[PDB]
Amino acid sequence: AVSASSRWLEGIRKWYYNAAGFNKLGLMRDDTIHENDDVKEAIRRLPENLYNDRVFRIKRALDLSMRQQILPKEQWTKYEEDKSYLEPYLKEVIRERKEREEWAKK
Amino acid sequence: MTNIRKSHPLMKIVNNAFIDLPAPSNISSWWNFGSLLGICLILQILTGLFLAMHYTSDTTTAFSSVTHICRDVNYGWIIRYMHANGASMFFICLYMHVGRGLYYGSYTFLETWNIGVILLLTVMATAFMGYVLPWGQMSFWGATVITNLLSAIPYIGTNLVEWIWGGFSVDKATLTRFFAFHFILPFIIMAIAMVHLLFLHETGSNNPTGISSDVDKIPFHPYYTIKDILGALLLILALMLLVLFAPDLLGDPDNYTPANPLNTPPHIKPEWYFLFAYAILRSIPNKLGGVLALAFSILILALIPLLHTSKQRSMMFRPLSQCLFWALVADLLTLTWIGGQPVEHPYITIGQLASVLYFLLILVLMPTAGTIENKLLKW
Amino acid sequence: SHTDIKVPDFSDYRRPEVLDSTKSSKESSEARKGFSYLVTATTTVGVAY
Amino acid sequence: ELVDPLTTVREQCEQLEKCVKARERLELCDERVSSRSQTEEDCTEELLDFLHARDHCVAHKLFNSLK
Amino acid sequence: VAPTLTARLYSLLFRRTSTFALTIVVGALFFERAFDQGADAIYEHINEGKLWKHIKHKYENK
Amino acid sequence: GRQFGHLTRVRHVITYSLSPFEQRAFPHYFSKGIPNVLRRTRACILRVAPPFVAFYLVYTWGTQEFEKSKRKNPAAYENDR
Amino acid sequence: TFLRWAAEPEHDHRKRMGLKMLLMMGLLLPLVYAMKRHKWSVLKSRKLAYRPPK
Ligand code: HEM
Ligand code: HEM
Ligand code: FES
Repeated sequence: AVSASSRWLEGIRKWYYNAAGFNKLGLMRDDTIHENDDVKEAIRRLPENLYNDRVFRIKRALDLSMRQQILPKEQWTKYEEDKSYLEPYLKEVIRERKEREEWAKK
Repeated sequence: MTNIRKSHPLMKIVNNAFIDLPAPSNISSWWNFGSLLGICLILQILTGLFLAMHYTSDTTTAFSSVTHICRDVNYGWIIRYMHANGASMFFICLYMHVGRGLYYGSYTFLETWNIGVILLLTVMATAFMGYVLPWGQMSFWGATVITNLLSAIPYIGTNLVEWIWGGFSVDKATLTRFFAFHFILPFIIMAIAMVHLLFLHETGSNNPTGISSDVDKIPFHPYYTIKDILGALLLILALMLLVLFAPDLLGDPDNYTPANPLNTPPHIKPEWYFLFAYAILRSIPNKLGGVLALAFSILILALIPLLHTSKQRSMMFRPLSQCLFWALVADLLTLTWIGGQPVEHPYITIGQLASVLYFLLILVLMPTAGTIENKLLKW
Repeated sequence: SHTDIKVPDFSDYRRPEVLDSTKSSKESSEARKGFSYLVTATTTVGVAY
Repeated sequence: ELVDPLTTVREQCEQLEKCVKARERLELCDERVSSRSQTEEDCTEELLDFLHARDHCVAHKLFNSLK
Repeated sequence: VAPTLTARLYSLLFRRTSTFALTIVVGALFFERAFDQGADAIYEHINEGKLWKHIKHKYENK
Repeated sequence: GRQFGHLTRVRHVITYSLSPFEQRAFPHYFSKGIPNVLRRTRACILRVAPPFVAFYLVYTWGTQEFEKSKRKNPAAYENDR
Repeated sequence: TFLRWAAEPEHDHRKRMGLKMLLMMGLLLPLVYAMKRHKWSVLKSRKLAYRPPK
């Protein structure tokens, strides 16, 4: 039972989202993810348009960290805009194996 | 591969485990230790050798000999301290190499981690015996209990202790044995290192961001070699200053008196890193149950990789984890000073206070952290 | 297309000797490099001692 | 003879307040002891207190005063 | 206009790596003979009459 | 596998760099660097210090707590009895 | 002093190199650090351009 507090939830979200530097390096949430098996084949199913763009920002990112410069704040990522592009692919790989995992139980 | 001089002995093609081993771009001076660790060790072997050259292990001899070393032996004063003080440096070199692993979650590599685990356990006893070798007052009494400690086994311990003794007491053969052990033992480690390393070549090193580095690599030789060279050179003074101007600082053991089984020291402590365990050791009144903890203390390191709780490896992006991380740091250092205290009532409480905290930090807090944070970013 | 590319300026990190656009870079190039090596060699004398 | 620099430097610091200040405590102890010394009481604990800062002053001075 | 010794030096020495290597030992030799000779004075300048070098003259060969 | 060849696949990136001689070892290392030192030092010092406080507190806290507890035998029980 | 020296006959000598090393010491550190930077110079001077024809 949360309505106004729901609205109150997002601040710390936005706050916590702003408490992690990768926002300030121009990253997103998805590329942050630690690898996994589902992660792997998920990568396969991406179109390049994202994929390449996924690449460059990363490559862009790393370089900056070499030189200890943080992106000029104007250009920091924005809590309003987060791209979930990973997960709609992710649920597939998660799903299907759960079957095999289960359908092979019995 | 036409006329490459690195083919002719194939051995040089094994060499390209280095010079073309690629590495990510961004690497902190945090990473310079793995290098140093091996280097801190090389020196050990040598100095730890030349000692023996004038050293004699005998109940009557060893002390007077070691006395004689800094006396009549050319530079017997530099060398002994090069050995001992150089030992100390190897520690703090080592822990950071650990600390890096955690704080970025480099432990994610399971086996390589485990090798480090065993690798760690090894090193301690070395120094331990190495510390008994002086046959000083403390060295006698220090091992005396620490060995007597193990008697808490309900059944098989009774024989087994005197067995490792080879006697009813600390007497001669119990010395001599250690010498061999303490002597051979590093070579074993050096071998193990080549295993520990080996897996790493499989998957390569990680980067501070906790992100796949695949897209960007570096030829190892022109660069990280250099930062190591300097990094190596960093070590020099660190020992040089201490070892030369003010020897006795971390030479905290005060006992140059012949070991006296009749006399007992009013204060009994191992040296520092030996204390923080021994601090926990002091805590529990139960003899057996206490030892059980001390064992369990370290080994949970290997457990930690079961605790990967989040979708991002490194802690640089998790404040709370980082908050937690630094929190634990102190809890140890306290115990250090605590174990550096006589067992008066606040300390008594204090250890009891700080003890359960320690695991609690690990065993409860840290896993739940990302769980929230995973949920927080809506991951 | 491809040719739309261009070189942005690195003059910053440079030092002034060849910084000019109209100069033969070779003028200092002799004296220019030797500074870099003179360091390198002198570093070694110490190591040797 | 020579009287030493010490005894002199002894006096210069004991001249300081906290010296005589706690020196009272010695007597505050002592006198009470003198009647009550049957009981465990001893002024040694305070003597050290008395002497502690006392020679902390005496520290710098006489080492110069000596040869 | 004359070349700064730098422009001389590489052309003279640093060009051929052997020479570049050769000089290294050369100065290093003269270096230490002068170098250590200086610090000890500075050293013994700092400690005066604390050392037999100064002290022992009081009683040395009577 | 073969380390430099096959790792990733990447297209339409461009890179530019100079001879190390072409440039300086300290392009305003002092002036321009000092701010960069400062700015990031606070991001940590937020999350770094707070525990270090706690020990030193407790360190002295217990220290005093230790002292008087020990130091003075005729403290609570004075030497009348 | 007498005993204090007795336990440390090496002492008054051991500072010689102690001095001697420090004089030597400041020389090397920057040189490397420079050459370090000198090599690294090309690294931290990189410039990326992402120009997918895309
Ligand atoms: C990881 C490398 C080493 C460790 C942890 C180690 C441990 C120690 C320690 C802690 C001491 C006490 C130093 C002192 O009391 O001044 C010591 C002394 C000694 N160690 Fe080792 N040592 C190492 C290398 C070696 C090696 C390779 C040898 C044999 C070749 C060796 C043989 C000795 C000897 C002969 C002493 C006698 C000096 C003494 O005990 O005081 N050490 N060792
Ligand atoms: C004498 C003890 C040790 C030596 C000589 C040693 C040596 C090394 C060296 C040279 C490296 C490569 C440098 C690097 O990967 O950063 C390395 C990597 C590593 N070591 Fe060990 N290490 C020691 C202890 C340990 C311990 C106790 C652990 C863990 C329990 C450990 C775990 C690792 C890990 C995880 C890496 C790879 C870290 C990464 O790539 O991010 N090491 N070690
Ligand atoms: S058994 Fe001797 S002190 Fe605990």
